[PDB]
Amino acid sequence: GLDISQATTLKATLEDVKIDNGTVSVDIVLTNANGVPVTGLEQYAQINAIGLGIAKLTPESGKGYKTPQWVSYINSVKAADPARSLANYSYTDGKDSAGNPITKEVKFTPGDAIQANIESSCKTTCLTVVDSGVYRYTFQTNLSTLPAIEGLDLTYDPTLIHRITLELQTDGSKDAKLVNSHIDFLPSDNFRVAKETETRTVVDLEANCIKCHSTNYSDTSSTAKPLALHGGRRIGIANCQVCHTSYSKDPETGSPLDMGAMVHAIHKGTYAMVGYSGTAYDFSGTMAKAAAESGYPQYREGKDVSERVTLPVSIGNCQSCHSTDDKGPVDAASFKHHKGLACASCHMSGFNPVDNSEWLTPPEGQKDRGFVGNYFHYYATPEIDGIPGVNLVHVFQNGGCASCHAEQGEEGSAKYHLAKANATKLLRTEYAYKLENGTFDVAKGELTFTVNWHSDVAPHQDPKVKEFWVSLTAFNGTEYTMGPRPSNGTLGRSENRISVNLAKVETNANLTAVPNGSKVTYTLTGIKAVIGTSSVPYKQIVSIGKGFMDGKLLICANSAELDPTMDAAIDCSNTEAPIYEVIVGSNKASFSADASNVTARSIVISEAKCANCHGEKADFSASHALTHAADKPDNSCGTCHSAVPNTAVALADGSCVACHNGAPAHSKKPFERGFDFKVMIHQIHADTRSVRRLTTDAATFPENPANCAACHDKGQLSLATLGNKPAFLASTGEYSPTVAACASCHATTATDSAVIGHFETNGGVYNAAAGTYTPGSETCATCHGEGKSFGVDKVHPVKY
Ligand code: HEC
Ligand code: HEC
Ligand code: HEC
Ligand code: HEC
Ligand code: HEC
Ligand code: HEC
Ligand code: HEC
Ligand code: HEC
Ligand code: HEC
Ligand code: HEC
Ligand code: HEC
Ligand SMILES: O=C(O)CN(CC(=O)O)CC(=O)O
Ligand SMILES: O=C(O)CN(CC(=O)O)CC(=O)O
Ligand SMILES: O=C(O)CN(CC(=O)O)CC(=O)O
Ligand SMILES: O=C(O)CN(CC(=O)O)CC(=O)O
Ligand SMILES: [Ca+2]
Ligand SMILES: [Fe+3]
Ligand SMILES: [Fe+3]
Ligand SMILES: [Fe+3]
Ligand SMILES: [Fe+3]
Ligand SMILES: [Mg+2]
Ligand SMILES: [Mg+2]
Ligand SMILES: [O]
Ligand SMILES: [O]
Repeated sequence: GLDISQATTLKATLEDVKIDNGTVSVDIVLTNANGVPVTGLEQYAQINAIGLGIAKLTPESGKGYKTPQWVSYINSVKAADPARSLANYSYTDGKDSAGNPITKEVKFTPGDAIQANIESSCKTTCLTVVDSGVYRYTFQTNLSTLPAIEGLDLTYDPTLIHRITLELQTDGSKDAKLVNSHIDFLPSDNFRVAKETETRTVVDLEANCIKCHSTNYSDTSSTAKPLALHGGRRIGIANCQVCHTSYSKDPETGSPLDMGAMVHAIHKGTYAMVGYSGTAYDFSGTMAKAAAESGYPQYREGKDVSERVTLPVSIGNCQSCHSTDDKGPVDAASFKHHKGLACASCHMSGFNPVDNSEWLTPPEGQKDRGFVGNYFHYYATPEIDGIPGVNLVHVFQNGGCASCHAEQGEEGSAKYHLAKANATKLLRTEYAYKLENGTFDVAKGELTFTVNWHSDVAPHQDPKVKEFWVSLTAFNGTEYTMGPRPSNGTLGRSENRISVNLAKVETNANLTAVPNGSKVTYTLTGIKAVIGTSSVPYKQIVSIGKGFMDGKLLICANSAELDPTMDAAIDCSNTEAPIYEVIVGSNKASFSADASNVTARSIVISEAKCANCHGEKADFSASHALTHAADKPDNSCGTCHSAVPNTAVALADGSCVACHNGAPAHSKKPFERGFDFKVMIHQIHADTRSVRRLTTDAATFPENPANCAACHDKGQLSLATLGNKPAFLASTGEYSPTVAACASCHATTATDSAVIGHFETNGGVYNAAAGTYTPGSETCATCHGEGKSFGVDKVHPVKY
């Protein structure tokens, strides 16, 4: 075999478990990546950790099925550190309806607490070499001799599935010589290995977490952000689960460490605890807020972390983390079954049994169901719930018990949790439509196009259709340009874009609709512009005469319809029922003088990649809430500013770039918060945007932003034609296209004149007077295109 001092990689497998009079040993088969046995561990002077944990999977019971939970045999009661036992605080946030400031309160329950843990300190003392690269670890901890801990049943039970975990790290290695392994087994059947269906998994790193998280553990770059915890040494889910048990808490706050409770609260932006070395980790951002507003001496800028997690899906999007397609963990359906801490971790944010001790007692003549039970059964309200508007007590009283208490194979609360997502899918499928190409008679000012609609009840005849926008945008074959803001026009107030609501034919004097069974042919008139040096409505649509048409249909759905065999679509004017909107996009059709295709804009990012984090078909109307958000997109300022809706759907086909391009109209922003699509999206996700319109909180991007493959596919960054695009004209000056693309991270201001000179040396312009750059001048591609001398794929920590 090979000496560990010379091994560049380690792998480790666990086997041959023995437990005898409470004495636990296990074999660690140590190899290199190539499978060569690695010798010399037991004497190696560069070992950072050898940590071995052991746990049993214990059953739970109550009404319905409850999933089994892990109990570590190794635990201890931690005292709180008094100086780091967090005080309660309050902070201002918004205003009530009368215009007075709302105060919010954050409350903690410091006090001693149990923490599960592993055996860490023994290391090589506990090892005996049994073979080449085979080391027997014999725990120092005896199962017969565990100190009693009040409330915990530590009794050894061979009939229960057990787990042992290993964390092994040498040479300070982030990856190559880091291992997390585990083995699950049934001691009472001769310590055989557990079947997938016998043990507890629930989530799987690959099926459930990597859609957002980097696992590039060896990432050496400055912006590295891999999902490795506790100094870098813990990376495997199975390892977390042995410490992060239902009964473990942080003594300094009272916060739960239970895996589900902690993970739900982190991604909801409510979790706060004090960790190693007394560092406070506040995932809400509110601690720093209160410090700045009121004073909060326990928050120490630069040491404690107080940042609001910005999750790119709703916290209600369970399928982001829990598999429903039977390609995840075999016990993925665990998320359908009630578990106090899990249910509480969203619905009871900020509540605890001290500050809300009333809930410890059920109402006169009701059964006591515990703190969380009583909340769900008795005390919850829409005003106080961790999910505003949710009415659990209404479900308890009116929805029957099976709404939350599920037998195996039933849906429980998933019936409610998945209802809008499921109906949304069905409705998109049922109302799917196609836009055929438009014929634009430009002298006549008239656009004709046919929609292939799902039925012979047309959009304007279907009261379940809220609106049906079709937007057309001029495209000159090179790149979209929004252009100056004109005076208002009948159809819109943009040079390059018109949005028309087809659901309102009868009241629109410019629109006529002619049904032919399921096909509806529309004719839009009044598309006329005097073409001059002046900005006028439809100026580009008229001078270019061709471009693309995109559909955004809004269907009203019934939030009270929970049964997927029923029709979830509902009359938009209905008053009984809470209604939500389902968005249905379309193909991107062309319009042109004869309705022939307009060659597609180049695709330079991947739709499926933005969906990894944002979910499929993410809507960004709410991103348009700052400025003139209530103006409709067929009406003056709303043409560009609307959030009701924003009229774009797809992310990677240029629909956003129709506006977000090199030529923002007016009230322009400077480069460091620029409007142009690549520049805006780079800056948001790299945290180089000087100001975000709708929040003071930087995005918490869960990948490395310098991992270009997070959004770009291999081949999309040749940069071959990029220099032929028009410059981005920001408030102060213009930036050539490759310069804008790169400087959106590398130079959002002229702070390093060397980097700015590099641009200018090689045909680029940076914050130059308008008109300076000539398309074709940038020579960037020759060195920075993928695969070149300094190719973007070579200089950046990419993971294709
Ligand atoms: C066209 C105007 C461009 C633009 C926009 C950029 N380059 Fe280059 N580049 C080259 C070399 C050898 C380096 C140094 C590499 C290293 O030190 O590891 C660079 C550097 C850059 C950067 C990074 C700057 C920073 O420190 O932030 C950026 C953003 C960049 N370049 C952009 C090589 C070349 C060329 C070789 C002939 C060509 C041509 C270009 N670069 C052109 C451009
Ligand atoms: C969600 C809105 C619920 C509804 C509807 C019902 N129950 Fe429930 N119950 C719920 C929670 C979140 C808890 C706490 C579980 C925990 O681990 O703390 C409970 C608790 C109970 C219990 C205790 C036993 C258990 O299964 O944990 C019982 C016996 C119980 N609830 C009964 C019950 C009945 C009879 C219901 C219909 C009348 C009912 N629950 C509805 C959540 C919800
Ligand atoms: C996008 C929808 C995500 C999915 C799916 C998962 N996580 Fe996540 N996580 C996400 C964000 C935006 C953040 C904050 C930014 C960051 O990466 O730090 C997090 C954070 C965490 C953390 C805290 C990391 C740290 O700051 O200490 C943990 C421990 C974590 N996420 C775990 C986790 C697990 C186990 C997931 C699969 C079940 C998972 N995340 C999915 C976004 C997203
Ligand atoms: C026991 C050896 C642990 C294993 C394995 C993992 N975690 Fe852990 N974690 C553990 C404890 C006892 C604590 C609280 C410490 C305290 O001072 O009270 C934590 C804390 C966290 C946190 C909060 C942030 C922090 O303190 O760094 C997170 C986000 C967390 N743990 C995540 C986590 C993950 C995802 C793990 C598997 C890869 C994991 N931990 C393993 C104990 C242990
Ligand atoms: C990633 C950020 C998550 C999203 C979004 C949701 N869940 Fe989750 N959940 C997540 C993890 C990592 C865990 C812990 C797994 C473990 O080892 O303990 C859970 C757990 C739950 C549970 C408990 C399951 C059990 O212990 O058997 C429940 C009941 C649960 N989750 C429900 C749930 C719902 C309904 C969600 C959408 C509204 C949801 N989770 C989102 C990670 C994440
Ligand atoms: C965050 C990850 C959640 C966890 C964990 C649990 N719930 Fe939940 N719940 C969540 C959201 C975002 C919503 C609203 C869903 C919607 O479409 O708007 C809900 C809703 C419910 C409901 C229905 C409430 C109502 O219609 O008024 C119930 C009955 C419910 N949740 C119960 C419940 C149970 C019992 C949980 C543990 C299994 C649980 N939730 C966890 C978010 C999250
Ligand atoms: C996970 C690694 C992501 C990938 C891949 C993509 N996005 Fe993203 N985005 C992510 C986070 C954590 C956030 C912060 C969310 C918040 O609520 O603040 C964002 C934000 C955006 C935004 C801004 C939304 C807003 O400020 O109104 C946009 C427009 C956006 N993301 C778009 C987008 C596109 C087009 C992507 C593929 C090219 C893409 N994102 C990928 C996380 C991640
Ligand atoms: C013109 C009809 C637009 C299209 C199509 C899209 N956006 Fe937009 N966006 C537009 C304007 C006029 C504004 C200014 C602010 C306002 O409230 O009107 C914006 C702004 C954004 C932002 C702001 C981000 C920030 O500055 O930090 C985001 C995140 C955003 N837009 C995203 C976005 C996406 C993802 C689009 C395609 C789905 C999209 N916009 C299209 C005008 C228009
Ligand atoms: C598209 C042709 C536009 C129409 C019509 C109107 N506005 Fe606009 N506005 C537009 C853009 C692209 C931007 C952002 C510029 C950038 O470089 O980021 C704006 C900005 C504003 C602002 C500043 C606040 C902001 O969100 O940046 C205001 C106050 C504003 N716009 C107002 C406004 C009014 C009153 C309009 C009708 C009279 C109007 N806009 C139309 C693009 C377009
Ligand atoms: C998602 C959060 C992204 C990350 C990570 C990176 N880029 Fe990107 N890029 C992103 C968007 C949404 C766009 C505009 C897409 C469109 O349809 O126009 C871009 C564009 C580019 C470009 C211009 C490519 C071209 O038009 O020929 C370049 C040169 C570019 N991006 C470079 C790049 C690099 C080197 C990255 C890793 C360090 C990288 N991007 C990350 C979104 C995202
Ligand atoms: C944010 C999404 C980025 C964009 C877009 C581009 N780059 Fe980048 N780059 C970024 C980071 C965070 C780093 C540091 C990575 C590290 O290893 O620590 C880099 C690095 C470079 C380098 C290496 C030389 C250096 O100056 O560090 C080069 C040569 C480089 N980047 C080039 C470059 C070009 C030409 C871009 C436009 C096509 C570009 N980058 C975009 C982040 C981001
Ligand atoms: O396909 C589904 O059933 C669910 N969708 C929505 C959609 O396709 O409209 C997201 C997804 O596939 O994860
Ligand atoms: O459903 C499809 O056929 C393809 N998808 C993504 C996917 O599910 O992988 C795009 C979408 O549904 O919008
Ligand atoms: O286009 C305009 O309306 C003129 N501008 C440019 C800009 O809005 O950034 C400033 C102005 O109103 O005089
Ligand atoms: O452009 C507008 O319509 C309003 N203005 C000033 C103005 O030019 O009158 C503020 C702004 O654009 O930020
Ligand atoms: Ca602590
Ligand atoms: Fe889908
Ligand atoms: Fe799909
Ligand atoms: Fe102006
Ligand atoms: Fe103005
Ligand atoms: Mg009409
Ligand atoms: Mg707006
Ligand atoms: O899908
Ligand atoms: O403006």
